[PDB]
Amino acid sequence: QSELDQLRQEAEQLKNQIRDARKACADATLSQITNNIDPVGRIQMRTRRTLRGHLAKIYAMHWGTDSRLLVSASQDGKLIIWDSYTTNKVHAIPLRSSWVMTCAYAPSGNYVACGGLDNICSIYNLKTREGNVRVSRELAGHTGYLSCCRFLDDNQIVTSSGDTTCALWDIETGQQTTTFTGHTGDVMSLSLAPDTRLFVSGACDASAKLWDVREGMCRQTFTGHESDINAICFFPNGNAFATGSDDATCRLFDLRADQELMTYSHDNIICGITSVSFSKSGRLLLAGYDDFNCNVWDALKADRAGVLAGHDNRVSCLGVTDDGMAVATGSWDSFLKIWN
Amino acid sequence: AVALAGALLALEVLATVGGNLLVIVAIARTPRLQTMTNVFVTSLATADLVVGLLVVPPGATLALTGRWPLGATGCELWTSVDVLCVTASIETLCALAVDRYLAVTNPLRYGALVTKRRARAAVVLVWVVSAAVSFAPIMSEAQRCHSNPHCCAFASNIPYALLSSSVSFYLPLLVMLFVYARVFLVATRQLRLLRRELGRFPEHRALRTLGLIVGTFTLCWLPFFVANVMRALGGPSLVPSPALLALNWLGYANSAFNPLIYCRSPDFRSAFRRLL
Amino acid sequence: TEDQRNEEKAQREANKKIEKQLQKDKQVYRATHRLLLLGADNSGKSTIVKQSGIFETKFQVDKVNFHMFDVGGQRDERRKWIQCFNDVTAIIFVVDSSDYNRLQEALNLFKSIWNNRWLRTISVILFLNKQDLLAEKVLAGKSKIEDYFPEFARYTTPEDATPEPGEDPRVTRAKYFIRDEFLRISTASGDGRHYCYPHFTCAVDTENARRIFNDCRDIIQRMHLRQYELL
Amino acid sequence: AQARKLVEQLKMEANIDRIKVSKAAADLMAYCEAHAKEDPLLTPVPASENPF
Amino acid sequence: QVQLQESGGGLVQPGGSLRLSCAASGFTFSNYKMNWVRQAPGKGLEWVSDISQSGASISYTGSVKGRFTISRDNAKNTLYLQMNSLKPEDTAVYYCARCPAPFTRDCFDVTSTTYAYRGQGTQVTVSS
Ligand SMILES: CC(C)NC[C@H](O)c1ccc(O)c(O)c1
Repeated sequence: QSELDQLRQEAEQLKNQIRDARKACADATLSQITNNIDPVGRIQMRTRRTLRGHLAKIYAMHWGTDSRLLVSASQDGKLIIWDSYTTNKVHAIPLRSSWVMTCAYAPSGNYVACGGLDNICSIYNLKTREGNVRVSRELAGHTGYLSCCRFLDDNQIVTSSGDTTCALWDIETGQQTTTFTGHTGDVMSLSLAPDTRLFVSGACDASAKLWDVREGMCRQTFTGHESDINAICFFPNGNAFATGSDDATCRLFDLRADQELMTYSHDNIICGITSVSFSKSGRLLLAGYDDFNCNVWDALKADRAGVLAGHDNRVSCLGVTDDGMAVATGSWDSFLKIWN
Repeated sequence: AVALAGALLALEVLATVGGNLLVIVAIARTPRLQTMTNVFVTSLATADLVVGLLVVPPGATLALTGRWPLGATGCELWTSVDVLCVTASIETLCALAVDRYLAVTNPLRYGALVTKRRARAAVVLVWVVSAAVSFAPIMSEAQRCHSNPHCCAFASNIPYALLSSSVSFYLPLLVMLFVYARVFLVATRQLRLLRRELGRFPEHRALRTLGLIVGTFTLCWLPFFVANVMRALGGPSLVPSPALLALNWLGYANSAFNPLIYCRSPDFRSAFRRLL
Repeated sequence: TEDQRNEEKAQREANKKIEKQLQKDKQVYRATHRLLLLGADNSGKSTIVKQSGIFETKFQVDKVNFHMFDVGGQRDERRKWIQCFNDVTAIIFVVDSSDYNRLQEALNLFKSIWNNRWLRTISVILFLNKQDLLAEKVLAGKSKIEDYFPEFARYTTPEDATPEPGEDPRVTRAKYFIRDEFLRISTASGDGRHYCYPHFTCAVDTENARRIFNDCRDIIQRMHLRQYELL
Repeated sequence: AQARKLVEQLKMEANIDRIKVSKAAADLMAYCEAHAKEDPLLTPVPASENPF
Repeated sequence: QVQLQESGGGLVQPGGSLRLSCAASGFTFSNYKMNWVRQAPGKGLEWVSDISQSGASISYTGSVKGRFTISRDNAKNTLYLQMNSLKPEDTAVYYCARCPAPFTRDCFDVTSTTYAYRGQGTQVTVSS
């Protein structure tokens, strides 16, 4: 009763102190400091490749570390690995559950993970002695739809599921090494830092959290959006990240400054972002939208520079290669474009 | 009048080739439009394009000036390609009608009934039978133009004329009328049910569309084929050759008008806007 | 370069065999219809199912394979995992017409499903699963519907209603009042692309599959008619 | 205990050192300008080296 | 950060009136459709009334129809619910939940047990 009210008052006072400390160090806006740099111009990307082998809407894809092979999951119960150079398809893995919401390609290229509404993260071995692709593990520790999964090693995948928790897994044993909790609502996406010692996670409560993999504790919390956060990604240097929400705006948060640097938004766009990604140099932030086409923002002046098109349905998944050569865009029309 | 006729010739040929090429490019270079009915649409566009490219100019030149500008071999080839590309267009129109009839009156099983392979096989069979009926004289005003006086008439025997007319026009027309009557009944039933359901708490489009399709296809081809049948039963007294040529020009006008009817849907309009 | 050429040759052979497999998978997949089946805890939707995160079920009627499924593994918040069902043939919404206290929540859920950007095309098959309990409750008369719906006091049974011969006209009035509430929520915004197909269902009805078959057939037939600019 | 957990988490989050947003901005400019010479999407590359 | 602060009253007599206010901050009020929900003691969360972005589409639940009035003031970024002729069943905790996505005619998953865009609530108690 009274103790709860006193605790709430103390928490509110501490939050006010945090806000005051945050605003004290807000010297000048990056829009102001960037007055001395020149605009990037007008990027004109064209559809270099069109991959068409999926029956239903493409909901996720992931590029390989070789910048040539990619994996794409579709809601028809299919997980196709494509060679982006020759348009050929190396593997076509039929999933147990049709409703798959994410997929991941191992950094070594040996295993491929997927997982959707079945609450389980399935892992498939590509380079088997028999030459076939078979299920090597089935991680079944989540109670809620599995929204994201990313490989940290060949045995240490990390998973985000729509039950306000993320789990650090150990594929060999098949059990959760560490469990991260603290999100108010369903968690939508996660992104790993280049050093992979810590990652960020965006959830459906207009908040993002920085998780230390080793410690397994909530390190930092960023709250700058107004609606559900649908996508998250790292800046290439790993000291900043970008979030894309359903209220038709993208934001850039810095782990050190604890502030939102850019609010990439326009008055003419009232469609939520579904996927974000950065370029190799960190100058171009690509972002899919509900308005059926992607946008390209300059990551320092917030001015839109270049617009992708040619997708019959909404853009769901977006990925830039490890060498920054091409960008692959999937959409709910079951076609995957490759631009460069 | 000849001066106006030449301008009409040029405009009709340009419209035919442009429309059919636009339709073919839109289907080929758009994965969205690659529907099972759109292979039939592509076959129709190809047939109409070949009509407007190879048949309409020589035919209208012969109609305007009563002298064939080519040889006997040229006349034979022109007649063969004319019969081929006129039979193919009407047969693929019948195929389109059957396709939409199946899609409407058997919707649950239509996904597994009409496949891409089956549709392409049907298109190939249509072209095969059209070629078979067109190239019959190749293997083979009474017997006058056959002596090559530099005239390319339609002096064909009564059996071949009747059979070619029946295969090219009469059977496709009967099938189209049947399937379109059934589809119209289904559409009006659904429209009346929708009117009843949507009006519990505070127009005829199927009629307009089906009437437009059947009316253009009939008003543009029925005159020529009934005239040809009457000439075959009788002779030059009943129907003059200039009248036959005018009705053939009307049929070529139908081939020109086809791609603006089966391609008016909003997806086609959006593709055309992006293309144009 | 011989090794490289052999590499592309093997890759193309693998692509060809995988393409054959994918053609087979397409011919299998396009011949089945997916249905998102949802309701409430007291709805009784599990009773309609006459066979982890999804309780799947296949049934077949007239050589047509319907692919129905319940979603019970997730939490109550459903604004993110429901978009995944924007391509189903129909949405089977089950609700009990006996507990008036939990009928406004069902109305709100139906309205939210109806006016959704990604579900704006999907039509809804509505099931009222507790007709016998509703009839018994109305016959008892201890609970009054007007306590939860003040507009029921001036409601008249529609002329188009077709009550089963031998039932209470009060029960008929209650049934068609609930059905008309759902129908007005439906037609308030549905601009001819998606439709609602209410039905009255008990817990012992053995004809709950032909109803879904007929409703799906009508849905896809209207879809084709609208596609051919022929509605 | 839930209020105690929330307040202690907020306290741990309220002890890190915050650098100037201008300093973070300068670091971002440094990284983008340093790595801008190896971005095929930013600066187009000739079709000879283009794999697509 | 999105926050919704509710200010109502305490104990009222049956048949009385009470005006609940809801101060919303952290988001563009005019773009979101506001809702009023309530949780009765020993009962789950239920929906009472809702107001559109402008206020042209008002709706109430049946049990509250004819007694409560909902109205939004976008200039001051606030929401109001006036309650008249209160019944003993009307005692509850009133939550001023806002809507997940803007520019949408249907507001979805509002009465959830755990919802992010919802206020701490105010207790309305009616008795003798
Ligand atoms: C002027 C002539 C050569 N045109 C013939 C006409 O196009 C035709 C087409 C199809 C037939 O079956 C037919 O008897 C006649």
